[PDB]
Amino acid sequence: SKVVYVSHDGTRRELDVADGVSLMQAAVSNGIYDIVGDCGGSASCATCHVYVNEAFTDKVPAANEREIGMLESVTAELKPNSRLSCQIIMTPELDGIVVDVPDRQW
Ligand code: FES
Repeated sequence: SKVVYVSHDGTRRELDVADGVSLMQAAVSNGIYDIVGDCGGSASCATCHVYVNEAFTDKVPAANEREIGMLESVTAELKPNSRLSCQIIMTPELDGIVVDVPDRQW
């Protein structure tokens, strides 16, 4: 399934992500270092922060308590559509989803 990562400078990168893989795993596995899973993907850091395109913000599963609490630690601006990419798990239903990588993760 397709996932589009948009850098701060507008650079777009499209990856084919398998079912069950998180957006953080796909990013780090394909050189999108601007996203770094410091904690390893267990919602214990905020370095995998991304902005889910408003066209998918209400499709993807809502953030749980752990994520909501960890989001307050993001270094970039915390927007309404801010999410931790390690919490977004790919499925065919998310094909075409677009996420913007923040200017910084620290
Ligand atoms: S990789 Fe640590 S919260 Fe996502």
